[PDB]
Amino acid sequence: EKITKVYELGNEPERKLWVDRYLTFMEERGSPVSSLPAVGKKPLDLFRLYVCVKEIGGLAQVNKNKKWRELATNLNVGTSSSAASSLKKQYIQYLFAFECKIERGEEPPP
Ligand SMILES: [Cl-]
Ligand SMILES: [Cl-]
Ligand SMILES: [Cl-]
Ligand SMILES: [Zn+2]
Ligand SMILES: [Zn+2]
Ligand SMILES: [Zn+2]
Ligand SMILES: [Zn+2]
Repeated sequence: EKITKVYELGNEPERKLWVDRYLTFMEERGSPVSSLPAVGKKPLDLFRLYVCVKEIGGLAQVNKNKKWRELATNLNVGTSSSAASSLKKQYIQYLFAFECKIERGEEPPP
């Protein structure tokens, strides 16, 4: 489905703003997101994924703590190691540049 779908994957107050802030960043770097990402067949909630990876401490920390399977489970995109590997790939492709830019202070945090 369309990326707009990510607005209804949750009820959080800050979802809409984070999403538009995120989509604006992707457009800015030349990689606009038009379709809602997915892990296999299941829809991927990029907002919740971003927030929880941030809770854990970022990509390197999720790797170190081997939390990809737990996150995939929490996001309902599979419980297998295959689902976990795919989720890590999607995080890298859709969110790591954003994590990196924000951490470096170039992009103010959402
Ligand atoms: Cl921006
Ligand atoms: Cl949360
Ligand atoms: Cl929380
Ligand atoms: Zn907006
Ligand atoms: Zn920007
Ligand atoms: Zn969390
Ligand atoms: Zn949380």
